[PDB]
Amino acid sequence: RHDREFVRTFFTSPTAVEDDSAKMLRRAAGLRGMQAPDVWVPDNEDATAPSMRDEGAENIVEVISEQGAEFPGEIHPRMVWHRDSPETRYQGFQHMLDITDPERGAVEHIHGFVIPEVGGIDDWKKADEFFTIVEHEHGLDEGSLAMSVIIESGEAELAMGDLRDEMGKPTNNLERLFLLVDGEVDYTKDMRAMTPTGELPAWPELRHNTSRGASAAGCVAVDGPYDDIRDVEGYRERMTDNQAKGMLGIWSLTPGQVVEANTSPLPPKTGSWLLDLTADELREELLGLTSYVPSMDDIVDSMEEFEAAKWDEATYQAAMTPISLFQDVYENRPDQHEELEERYGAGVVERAMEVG
Amino acid sequence: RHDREFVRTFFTSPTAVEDDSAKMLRRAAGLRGMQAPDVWVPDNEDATAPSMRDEGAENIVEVISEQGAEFPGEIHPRMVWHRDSPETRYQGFQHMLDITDPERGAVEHIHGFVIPEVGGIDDWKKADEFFTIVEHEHGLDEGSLAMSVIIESGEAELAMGDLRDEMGKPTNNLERLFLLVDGEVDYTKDMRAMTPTGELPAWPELRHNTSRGASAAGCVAVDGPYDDIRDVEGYRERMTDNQAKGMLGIWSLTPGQVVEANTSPLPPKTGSWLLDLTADELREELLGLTSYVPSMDDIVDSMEEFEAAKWDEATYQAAMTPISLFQDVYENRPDQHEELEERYGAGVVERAMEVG
Amino acid sequence: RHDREFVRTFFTSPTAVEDDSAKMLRRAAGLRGMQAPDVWVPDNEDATAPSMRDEGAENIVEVISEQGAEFPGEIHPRMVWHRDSPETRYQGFQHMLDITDPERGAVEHIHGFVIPEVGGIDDWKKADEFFTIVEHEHGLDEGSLAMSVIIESGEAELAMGDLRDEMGKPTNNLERLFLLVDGEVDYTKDMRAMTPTGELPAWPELRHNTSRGASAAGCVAVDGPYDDIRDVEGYRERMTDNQAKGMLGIWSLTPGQVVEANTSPLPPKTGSWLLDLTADELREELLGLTSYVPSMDDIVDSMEEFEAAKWDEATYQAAMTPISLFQDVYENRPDQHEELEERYGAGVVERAMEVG
Amino acid sequence: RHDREFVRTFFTSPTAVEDDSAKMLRRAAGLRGMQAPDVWVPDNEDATAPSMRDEGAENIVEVISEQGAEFPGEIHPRMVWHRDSPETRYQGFQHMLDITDPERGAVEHIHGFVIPEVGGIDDWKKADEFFTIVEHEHGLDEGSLAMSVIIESGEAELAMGDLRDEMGKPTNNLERLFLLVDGEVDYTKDMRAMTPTGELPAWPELRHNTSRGASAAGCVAVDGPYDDIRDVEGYRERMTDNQAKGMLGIWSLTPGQVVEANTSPLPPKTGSWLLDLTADELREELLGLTSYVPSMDDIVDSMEEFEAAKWDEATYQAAMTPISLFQDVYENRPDQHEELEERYGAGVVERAMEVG
Amino acid sequence: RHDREFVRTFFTSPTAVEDDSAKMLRRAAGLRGMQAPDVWVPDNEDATAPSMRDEGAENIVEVISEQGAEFPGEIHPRMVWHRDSPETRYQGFQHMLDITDPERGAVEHIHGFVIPEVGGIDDWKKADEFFTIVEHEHGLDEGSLAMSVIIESGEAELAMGDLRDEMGKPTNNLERLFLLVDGEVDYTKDMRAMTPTGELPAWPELRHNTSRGASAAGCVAVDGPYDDIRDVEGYRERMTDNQAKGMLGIWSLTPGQVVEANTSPLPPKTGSWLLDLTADELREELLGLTSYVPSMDDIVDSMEEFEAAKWDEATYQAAMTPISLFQDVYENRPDQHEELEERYGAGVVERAMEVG
Ligand SMILES: [Cl-]
Ligand SMILES: [Cl-]
Ligand SMILES: [Cl-]
Ligand SMILES: [Cl-]
Ligand SMILES: [Cl-]
Ligand SMILES: [Cl-]
Ligand SMILES: [Cl-]
Ligand SMILES: [Cl-]
Ligand SMILES: [Cl-]
Ligand SMILES: [Cl-]
Ligand SMILES: [Cl-]
Ligand SMILES: [Cl-]
Ligand SMILES: [Cl-]
Ligand SMILES: [Cl-]
Ligand SMILES: [Cl-]
Ligand SMILES: [Cl-]
Ligand SMILES: [K+]
Ligand SMILES: [K+]
Ligand SMILES: [K+]
Ligand SMILES: [K+]
Ligand SMILES: [K+]
Ligand SMILES: [K+]
Ligand SMILES: [K+]
Ligand SMILES: [K+]
Ligand SMILES: [K+]
Ligand SMILES: [K+]
Ligand SMILES: [K+]
Ligand SMILES: [K+]
Ligand SMILES: [K+]
Ligand SMILES: [K+]
Ligand SMILES: [K+]
Ligand code: NA
Ligand code: NA
Ligand code: NA
Ligand code: NA
Ligand code: NA
Ligand SMILES: [Pb+2]
Ligand SMILES: [Pb+2]
Ligand SMILES: [Pb+2]
Ligand SMILES: [Pb+2]
Ligand SMILES: [Pb+2]
Ligand SMILES: [Pb+2]
Ligand SMILES: [Pb+2]
Ligand SMILES: [Pb+2]
Ligand SMILES: [Pb+2]
Ligand SMILES: [Pb+2]
Ligand SMILES: [Pb+2]
Ligand SMILES: [Pb+2]
Ligand SMILES: [Pb+2]
Ligand SMILES: [Pb+2]
Ligand SMILES: [Pb+2]
Ligand SMILES: [Pb+2]
Ligand SMILES: [Pb+2]
Ligand SMILES: [Pb+2]
Ligand SMILES: [Pb+2]
Ligand SMILES: [Pb+2]
Repeated sequence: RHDREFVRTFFTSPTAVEDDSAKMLRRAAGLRGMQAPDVWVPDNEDATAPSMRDEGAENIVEVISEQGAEFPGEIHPRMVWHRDSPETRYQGFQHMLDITDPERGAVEHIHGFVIPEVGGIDDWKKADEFFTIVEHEHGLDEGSLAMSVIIESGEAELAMGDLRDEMGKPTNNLERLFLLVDGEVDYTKDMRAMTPTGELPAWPELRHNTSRGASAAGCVAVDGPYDDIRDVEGYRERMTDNQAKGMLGIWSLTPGQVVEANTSPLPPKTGSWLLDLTADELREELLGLTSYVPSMDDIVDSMEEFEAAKWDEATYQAAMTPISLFQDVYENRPDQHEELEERYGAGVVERAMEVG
Repeated sequence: RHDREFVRTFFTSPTAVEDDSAKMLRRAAGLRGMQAPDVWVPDNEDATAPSMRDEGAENIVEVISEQGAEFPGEIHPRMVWHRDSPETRYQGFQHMLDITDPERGAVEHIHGFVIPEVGGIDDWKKADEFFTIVEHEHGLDEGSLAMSVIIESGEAELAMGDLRDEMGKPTNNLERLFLLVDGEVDYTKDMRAMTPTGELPAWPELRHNTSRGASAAGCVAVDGPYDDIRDVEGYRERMTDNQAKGMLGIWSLTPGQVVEANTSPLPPKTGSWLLDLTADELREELLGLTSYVPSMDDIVDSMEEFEAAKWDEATYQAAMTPISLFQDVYENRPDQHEELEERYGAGVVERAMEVG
Repeated sequence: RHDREFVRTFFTSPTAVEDDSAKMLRRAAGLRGMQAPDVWVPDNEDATAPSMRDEGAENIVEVISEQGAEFPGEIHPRMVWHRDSPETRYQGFQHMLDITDPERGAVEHIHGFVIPEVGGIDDWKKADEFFTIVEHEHGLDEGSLAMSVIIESGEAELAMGDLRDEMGKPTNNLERLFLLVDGEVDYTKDMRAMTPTGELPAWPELRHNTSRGASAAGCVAVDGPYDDIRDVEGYRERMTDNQAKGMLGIWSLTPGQVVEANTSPLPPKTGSWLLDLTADELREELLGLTSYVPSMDDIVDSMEEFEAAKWDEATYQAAMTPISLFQDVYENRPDQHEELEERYGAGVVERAMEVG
Repeated sequence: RHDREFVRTFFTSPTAVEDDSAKMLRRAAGLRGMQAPDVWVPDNEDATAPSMRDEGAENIVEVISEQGAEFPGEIHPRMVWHRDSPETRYQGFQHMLDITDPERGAVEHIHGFVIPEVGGIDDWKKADEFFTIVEHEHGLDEGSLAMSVIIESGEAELAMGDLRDEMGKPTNNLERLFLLVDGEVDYTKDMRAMTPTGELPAWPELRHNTSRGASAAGCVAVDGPYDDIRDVEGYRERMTDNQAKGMLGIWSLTPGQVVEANTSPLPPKTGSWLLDLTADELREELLGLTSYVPSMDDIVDSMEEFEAAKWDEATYQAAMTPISLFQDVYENRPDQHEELEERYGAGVVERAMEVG
Repeated sequence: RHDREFVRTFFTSPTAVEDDSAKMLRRAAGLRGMQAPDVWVPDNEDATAPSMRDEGAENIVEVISEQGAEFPGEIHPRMVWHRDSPETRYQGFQHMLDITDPERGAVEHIHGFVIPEVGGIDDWKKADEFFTIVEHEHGLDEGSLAMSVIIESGEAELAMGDLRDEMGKPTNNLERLFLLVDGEVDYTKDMRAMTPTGELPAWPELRHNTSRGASAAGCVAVDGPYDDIRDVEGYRERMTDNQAKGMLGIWSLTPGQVVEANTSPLPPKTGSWLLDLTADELREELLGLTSYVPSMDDIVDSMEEFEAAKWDEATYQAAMTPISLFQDVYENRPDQHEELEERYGAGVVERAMEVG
């Protein structure tokens, strides 16, 4: 259905940083060769602060208009969307309409849009309908804008199961679907999962399911952000694990990740047989080798700080899980207040209840 | 939809032990603090012998009437049910009707009921309809009794996929759904699985799927019984694995498990950094460290014993898998009788065929 | 629904080898005891060269007519089929019709047929309808031919979810379904997966899902080919892993595998407790212990060879994945041609583009 | 699926009249020959006053036990049921359970039960489940009690469309379905229809749809009560119209209707060619020829009377339609009170508002 | 989807009359102008005796090869098919395959095929799959053969409701659907309807429903055979009634009907205002004005005759309805044998029971 049968790299850039707010886009747009992504995603949702998103959409039109023709990969900006926020949906749609105004010269270099936070199949149809309306409002060919989604809810994971048959209904244009991209960060929160370090679970079933959804429906599966940018070995191992599920693309957050991800699924240059101090302040190998499990006090410290500063929003949300749980317990189990105060001291308890 | 946004512990108690048959309930009802469950489940199904289940339902009304007001958690007794037994369904429904007679004073302290052995979504609706009828027979608010299910069949696992949309149909009241609880013990038998030791498979996909079903439908996911009560470390590791799937509650079988499970998902009191004889008859550390793989002779010994005594019923059923398989082979492969007798000796063979 | 409640072994034989083309069948038909499969599958699809498949179907009728009565297991030949090839479907159906001509004496010893490469549930119905027509064309009892399928697509994996309810519709006879068999080889290609060595991924979710589909629908789950015939230990470990998912049967490719698979799910003869040079050119233990990761040059060498000879077809297809990917990249990323030539040298590049 | 391929007559009898309350049943049970129905329906729902329905169910067991063996047609008593009343459902189920106690000797002469007021297909399943439970509670063969439904809601009319496929699901026993019977009286009220005289609309589409539902699903279609017992010509014309839709059975309310309905679909005794005072107080031919359109005053008179006496309940409900409408208008259109009082006088208005 | 946006006339011809069996086809093929149909249907099903249908399919290839190029309308032969006969389905498919052999020169003048007696939507898919296989077996363009169906069952009428969404599924090619044609003759029997004269009911709902199905799915609605060929006025009135439902085409059985039907939906040549012996043996105006209602004796006479001669088969089937009903009554109501013998005399009764 789409020109790229495989996509190796899916690279996001912030659209407006709060200087030239568009600086990140103009540089990403100059990337070439192995450093340039099969798919580049100017990112008007999680990569860009919310107060900056209207300037972000302006910057997307400015840059793609100016540099879009020369970009060697395909361009699919990510808009705002949420299955549970009609205001967010309408926002994304308004931005899409602006960005594709043919008089501004960007649309002709835009292959499609990425829609995050989608829900059940009826939510996907609402995004599709916006695509169709944008196309008709600006005289584009029907179906010419590809839609890609980020799978970051239980709901969306289940929705991939019924796609082949829903896609063929005549009341939608969902043949425009292109990529199915996992969003482990938000999926973790939607699932209310938690780990001692805050590292993301690996969610091998999700990735299996997205790979399968993609092959059943004629889409392309892509894995989510691997945000420990220094862990080049870990990134490679994830990509290899993914390739064994038939998920041959991955999200990249830097141009070095892009190079690594562009190279990983290609056959090696030479064969190999497998069988059954030292520097100085380069002992930051130990930062690589360590991880920290925070206490209640730490998490509450951190949150209090982040709330006053209002750790990015996703870190804050991840912490909110165990804290929301602590607070549900405290509200509903008066019989446990004594063991809890004794467990954490009352300083912390009452502070944990103020957080959120 | 329900008051408890999180549930950490789901603790079952037998309802009639064959002295005061209700003794286990009266003590469980006195538990407080960290030893008391978020959800307490007086258990009229697998925890209670079948000849005792009618006295069990009487005991549930006596105890909850007498001690129910003071119980710090929520009370959700488990009734009998089976997707393939209309008599069992009707039994559970009769017990539910008795237990909730408002003149007996228990119902006002009962938040809902737990229904085991459910099947496809149409079986869930049959349980729901019984709830609705009980509510109307006794003037309770419609939807005031929460329903929780145990997922212990392939059928039920698949049914979670279609819940969001089935729940909204006007011919049911399935918005009453609260917990989705895995039942690994019976699920193992429904799946006809088997292990060399008889240890339960870990069934990570089931737990993933139940976690996902819960987040898609507004329910709460809970894992099943960890019956090796001495293996406190194993219990903790399972809980941690679960938390990484977004399954933050677990079944508890003793008040010590309850303490462990009540504490596990709470943040630690202090931080930690991670990196890449001796006693005497306390060498029962070796019982902890060992496991035994039985032979055909052992299993048939055991079964013959258990059948004469008629190892609990679930152990017997687990054994029945390889034995049923041995017997299917023997009935259908006369060409294999010689290698089989030679394999086990004829003593055993003919005994294996009498078992069942 | 079917006579065999359990099936341990599913053993395929080529139907026409290009001497007596039927030689493999006549020998397989003589197997007895532990060396003989619960289910024997004369294989007219992947085990038999395509130019030989019409003689294959003749050989199936000759041998089963001659030796079929004495065969101790059940006989279910595999026909050609493909969800995306109407010509292949019609071929399989024509062969089935010939094979079951009651005047040729084979049908009375044939329990059913195996259908590979099935897709969504509507494709399964197309196979079912062919069964029904064959039955009526030859006066067989309706439903007397069992249908077994090979699950080797994402589509088919998803289709198992809706089977219980689709099976009961009156417009089909899908109660004839017997085995659900995983086909990891082709499933790997349908999923576009790849591994460094070319070893098959383990696909634990697929096997979980097929086991679950089987228990939900009254079918029997069977795992796919373990083609490293020398790795007897690996075969045993896979069977044990499978048994823990409730997949108690497995495909066997030699009579020794048949013995191993016939023995594996039976209880051991004696108990066991578990706890927490040397020869000469027998150093082929090292062939067992090694594996090779090929380079681009190797893969392209190999393919060029195989294409000229036109490594079996499935190996060729597995290689086609990374090469198809390399070629999609080359066609769409002119900006990457320099780093690619430098990576592999231009000899290889232009050769990689000729392959396919 | 059922013994009677055609059913001509469906004759209801009250079960307890408030003397021998069972008198009507004992006589109906003696009917023979053309005066006896293909299907006799001891009627514990609309034919029997609600305060009498528990004695009604007792009378059904007494009479059928005593006279049931000799009855020449099939016996299918009608139980209470309502799609919107869980208490009514449970009542019907309790009565069914009592009536079929095999120790009372009625069940062996009962072919099935008639369930009125059914809704969407999920409500039909709730009735089916009660049947299945009754069968298992009393050791009857599964599926031996036929279920017949009365179609008297929009919901039920739509439900016939999806029956063939819902009937085959393994979670129900709806193959027990036998008759689909129109209930024009209640259907009229469910549809909120009204006529100037109070005569029932003819509802030709309903009858078409029920006929079609019956042929699509292997059931038998039957039309509803023709309560103008003296209008023998009208009854014949309705039966002829019905026969032209493939609805070959009809409800009968007297033994004379039974004779007429038993005779109508049989071929005439001789052929016929078609082409393009007088007595005295026998001028009650004029009662036959007239009908009366009541005024608001009449209807309110009547209702006030009926409410004080608390015209049967169905007449009262039919009147409630225009009156409910008048009252919705009065509550919501204060701007219309003057034209309304002038239209009816205020005597009536304020009385019309007290009615209901 | 298809070239003809409207179809006025759908004219059937027998394919082999038992002289030149193909005589009827060769003449129909010469029709031109107003006497020639928009759609001509060489009819290998009900118009042709069953013993003649294999020569019929040969004749279709001979004539269309010889005269097909010059035919001014579109050619869509009707094949045999039945929802409940796998042998009939396979027959139709075999004939379709022969007829479209491109080496015989007919296919290039064949626009599609007409499939009668279709059932639920899954039966329509079975016909579609045969089309797809025929296309691929002979190198035709996929979808180039239009499929038209005859709606002559309750099942098929209900199936039109779900067509838009089923048509878009990727496992079928049902976008090939062209005409939806009512078959009142067989639909009458499927519905088990009956009239005093044997005239067909008008079935206005069916026609409404088929018209609606056609507009919902992008198909064209056509009414069924009006077999009283002399009643030119009646034919016109039916066509006008149809046009008011949006069913603008009708079946034609003679070239005069073709002229009438070709002219009816065209605007009149001049305007008109509407407002609120005589010959000799031309008194066959009375045959036009009369109709005969047969007795039991007549019908049984007739059937006995027709059975010995074995009134066409459809007349015989129509009679079978009341007779099947009489026989169900006689088998099940021994209490009615006396009134029945008295009603018809025993001569007739026992004869009525031998018929069938
Ligand atoms: Cl919303
Ligand atoms: Cl959603
Ligand atoms: Cl993919
Ligand atoms: Cl059941
Ligand atoms: Cl079930
Ligand atoms: Cl949860
Ligand atoms: Cl295809
Ligand atoms: Cl498919
Ligand atoms: Cl899944
Ligand atoms: Cl299985
Ligand atoms: Cl209700
Ligand atoms: Cl309803
Ligand atoms: Cl009928
Ligand atoms: Cl059939
Ligand atoms: Cl059908
Ligand atoms: Cl039309
Ligand atoms: K579409
Ligand atoms: K569309
Ligand atoms: K994939
Ligand atoms: K609901
Ligand atoms: K409800
Ligand atoms: K969860
Ligand atoms: K079926
Ligand atoms: K069938
Ligand atoms: K299984
Ligand atoms: K059923
Ligand atoms: K059933
Ligand atoms: K209405
Ligand atoms: K009918
Ligand atoms: K299609
Ligand atoms: K298609
Ligand atoms: Na490019
Ligand atoms: Na509490
Ligand atoms: Na055997
Ligand atoms: Na009888
Ligand atoms: Na033409
Ligand atoms: Pb939501
Ligand atoms: Pb997001
Ligand atoms: Pb695929
Ligand atoms: Pb602090
Ligand atoms: Pb079951
Ligand atoms: Pb259980
Ligand atoms: Pb969610
Ligand atoms: Pb022993
Ligand atoms: Pb496909
Ligand atoms: Pb294959
Ligand atoms: Pb099961
Ligand atoms: Pb080379
Ligand atoms: Pb309602
Ligand atoms: Pb009613
Ligand atoms: Pb039918
Ligand atoms: Pb008055
Ligand atoms: Pb049928
Ligand atoms: Pb026909
Ligand atoms: Pb339309
Ligand atoms: Pb005669």
